[PDB]
Amino acid sequence: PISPIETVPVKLKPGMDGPKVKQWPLTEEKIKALVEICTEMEKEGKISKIGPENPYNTPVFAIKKKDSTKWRKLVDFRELNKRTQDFWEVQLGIPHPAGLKKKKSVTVLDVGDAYFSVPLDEDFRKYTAFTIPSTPGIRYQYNVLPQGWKGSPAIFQSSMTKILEPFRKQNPDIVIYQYMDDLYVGSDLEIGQHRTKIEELRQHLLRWGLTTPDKKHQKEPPFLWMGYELHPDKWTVQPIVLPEKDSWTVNDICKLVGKLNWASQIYPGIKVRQLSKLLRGTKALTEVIPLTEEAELELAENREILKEPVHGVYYDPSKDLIAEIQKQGQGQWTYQIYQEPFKNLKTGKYARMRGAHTNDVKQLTEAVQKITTESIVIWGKTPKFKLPIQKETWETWWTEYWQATWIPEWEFVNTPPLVKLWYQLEKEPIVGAETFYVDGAANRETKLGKAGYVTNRGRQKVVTLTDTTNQKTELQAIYLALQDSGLEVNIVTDSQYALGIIQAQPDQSESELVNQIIEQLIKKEKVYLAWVPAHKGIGGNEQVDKLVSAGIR
Amino acid sequence: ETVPVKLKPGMDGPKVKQWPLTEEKIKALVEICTEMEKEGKISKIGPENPYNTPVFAIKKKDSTKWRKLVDFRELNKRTQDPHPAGLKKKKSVTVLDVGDAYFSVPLDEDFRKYTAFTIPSINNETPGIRYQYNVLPQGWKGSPAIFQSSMTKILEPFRKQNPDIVIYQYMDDLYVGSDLEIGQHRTKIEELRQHLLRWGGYELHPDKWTVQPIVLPEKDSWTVNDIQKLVGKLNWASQIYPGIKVRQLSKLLRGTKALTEVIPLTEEAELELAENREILKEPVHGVYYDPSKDLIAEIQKQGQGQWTYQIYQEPFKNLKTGKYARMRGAHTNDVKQLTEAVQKITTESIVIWGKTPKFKLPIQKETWETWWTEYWQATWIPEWEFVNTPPLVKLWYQL
DNA sequence: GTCCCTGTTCGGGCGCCC
DNA sequence: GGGGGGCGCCCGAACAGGGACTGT
Ligand SMILES: Nc1nc(=O)n([C@H]2CS[C@@H](COP(=O)(O)OP(=O)(O)OP(=O)(O)O)O2)cc1F
Ligand SMILES: [Mg+2]
Repeated sequence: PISPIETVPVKLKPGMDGPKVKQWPLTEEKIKALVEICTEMEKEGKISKIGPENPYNTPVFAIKKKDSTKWRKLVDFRELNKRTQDFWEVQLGIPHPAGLKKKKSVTVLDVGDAYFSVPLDEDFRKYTAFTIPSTPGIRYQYNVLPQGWKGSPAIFQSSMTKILEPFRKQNPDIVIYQYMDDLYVGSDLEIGQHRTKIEELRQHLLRWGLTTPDKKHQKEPPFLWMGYELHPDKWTVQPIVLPEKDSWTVNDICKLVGKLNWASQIYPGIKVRQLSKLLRGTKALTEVIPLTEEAELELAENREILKEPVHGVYYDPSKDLIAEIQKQGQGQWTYQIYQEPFKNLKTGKYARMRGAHTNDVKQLTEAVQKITTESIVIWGKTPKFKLPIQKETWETWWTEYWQATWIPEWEFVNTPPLVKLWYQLEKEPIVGAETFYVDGAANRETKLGKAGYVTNRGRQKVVTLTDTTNQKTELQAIYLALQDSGLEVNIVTDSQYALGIIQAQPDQSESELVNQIIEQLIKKEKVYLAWVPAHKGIGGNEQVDKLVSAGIR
Repeated sequence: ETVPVKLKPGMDGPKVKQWPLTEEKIKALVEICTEMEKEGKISKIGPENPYNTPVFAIKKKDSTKWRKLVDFRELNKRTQDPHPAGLKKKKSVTVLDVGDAYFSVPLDEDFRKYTAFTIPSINNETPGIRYQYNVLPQGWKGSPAIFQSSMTKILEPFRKQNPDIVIYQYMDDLYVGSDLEIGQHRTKIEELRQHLLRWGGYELHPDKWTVQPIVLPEKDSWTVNDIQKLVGKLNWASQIYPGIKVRQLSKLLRGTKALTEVIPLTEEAELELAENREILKEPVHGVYYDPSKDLIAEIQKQGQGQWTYQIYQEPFKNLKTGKYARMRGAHTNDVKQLTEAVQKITTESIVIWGKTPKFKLPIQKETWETWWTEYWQATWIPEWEFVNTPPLVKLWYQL
């Protein structure tokens, strides 16, 4: 039937008007699909025949459902969507099985024909005019929420929430995970009393016009829910079938990364760096891309991972939340969250590269941050951490990074590869290290530049560069000095730019040149990098400025 | 009957996404809100209201009392638009939370939709629950304004009787300054609180707030590196103090020398360094506070629980430069310390200029947003932006 | 002023759910 | 085959903002 719930007042964006769009042509199979649906809906007052007093129209179609026996009537409302007001979406995320607590009794219910059970605002109904092509063609409008309209999900989700409020306040200790029209219902009653509470919920929903067909009323484990199978003590993801082509387009790559991402929530060790690099630049989905040797190999490892059997467990709040992170290389991380060892709640990965230049301690801090926020969403609290980084390492980094950085409660885990700082600038100038004054100049017109140094022991070198920039020459000069210096070196630069990068101790960079520089910094015993104001006559910055300036500036 | 209020012309309402909340904070928010709903102060709304403002909750001090906090910064920036110089000079100032007062006033019906907010659920068990205000919401800049007339009538008697007590209001806050011994003061405040109970953050001491001067090293031996570091620091300071000179000191760096070579200071450079030492201790010239401009606060991590900051409205025109010391311990938490620092600074700013600064925070955006509400204790919230500070400026302000 | 470099946001694909 | 909202993931196109540069 149709809920006696009050409609939600909607309106078009100011100065706009309803869609006028030709019904495009449909399959025979689909026209009879539609007609059967529309004669039934019309009978039930869910749609109304309209006349010529309705200028509007919007194309309709249908697709088979997951049942493959039933059709879903859809409406391409993309134009009405454009001209409809904004809603605030009330769905803030996706519930996750790992966040469920053990319940003695469980039920899963799906509301039947959910949207069509919720009234649409009368004032707005006319913009939903459509036409079934066929005897001639029939013109209807919607009295209930239509599928393809942008207001329908929020309005349904909000209505469902009003409807369950009273049952929730009366039954505070029945837990009801409410996702669209899908209900997970859990309790700590004996199955006898539980079944009775379910009936009371079902009657409650039926009083507000929402039916719950026995066909989608799961009573025994394992429950199918949100893409999982919930067993009484463990949960599982429904099988993830990877594609298997030999040519790969941008589109089926994007499709493979997605299934992998989805997979990583419970499959430890999933990696997709090498695969998503492929997607760079490529201008269209149809475009084909050849698997790099590394991507090739990565896809294999993932395939082996997916072959194993795996599961998660439910949340026990009387216990601690533990997050364990593992370094994976390439700016790739994996984590398993658990309470009791070797019984994961869930897993995940972190690979986001943010920054032209970064290092592993930064990246680890980003991983911890993401994991924390995710734990707060799922369990409502921060987890305790097990990280592959020595307390001394983190300490060093923290007392020398000029930024506020912090990790919650953690404890070290000898499982390699450990995270570390790969070199360390000196805080004092070095005795018996040669002093390099470096500098660069670039001509903005010609793009020609020079980079070079001058040392206190009387060496000088100038390298000429083409198609370059000021920043680039400053970086080139520092590199040059690292190349021609010993295991210990003092470098004086006038470039804040260059100084800011190196001082943050990167071990990876987008920049070829910065990477070469990093390679050198790791080989050294001691580096000390100092700054002076440029063009302020400070020798021997002065000396090297003259060198690289000549014929450039 | 309500005061009609409108947004600034050509400006729409706030549309800011609610962030994830801890279970503790959510349970508190749901408890507080169902009660506020019982009292008519808020109403459930639907999703046809397109506006949103984030909300969370702070457990003040040692108590078991949560206070709801609505991040109204966006709305305040979009709402339509003298200060007691003596307040900064009292030996004690107490900060009273007079938020509840605002619930006594209805809120213009056509404005209510802009005060929408949404309560999240743990693990998304339910869609968010949306609400709307029917009274003057705390945190909104319109609240103290509209309640101004009524607020004056309340204090008027207490002021007459205590003309040496300065009472100042900012948003949900009442600053009360006295030169009383700390005993008669606290008795005075409790008097004023009795006086407020009748008609429906301690303790400050602005008389010991500190200016942090730029300072120059003192040494017996100077190396090339020392002098280089000095010359660069003075170069920069000479943008704040035109009087700074560098010629003689820079003379010692003629040639191209080892960083660790010792360089004896000439007589000239010796003197020009002494002069500079004093030029640094003077009022910076031509610094006029302009109420129409925002206060910019800038903070640098100095390490070891040491944080420096400056407040200016235009570059090198510092209205105040200060320091903030904390525990040099093991359980140091930078983010906590940093949010305690922004709260001290905002506080000084309200007390000195009656305004909130805009902060340039030396923290990663994501790091900050993950944790700052775990350490927040104010009823207001300053604007801010994030900034990877040049590690140069870190050196300029060091002590 | 201009050019360079870096960081943010935001929109567009795909994954998953109903 | 064509629709919607949510969250996730990646990418690159706009921007914003600060430092360095020019100059008969
Ligand atoms: N692909 C989908 N698009 C949608 O707009 N939905 C929306 C509109 S109907 C609602 C519930 O999904 P569901 O498969 O239960 O559709 P119902 O109309 O309730 O059909 P049933 O009678 O439960 O078979 O979610 C679902 C989809 F799978
Ligand atoms: Mg259904």
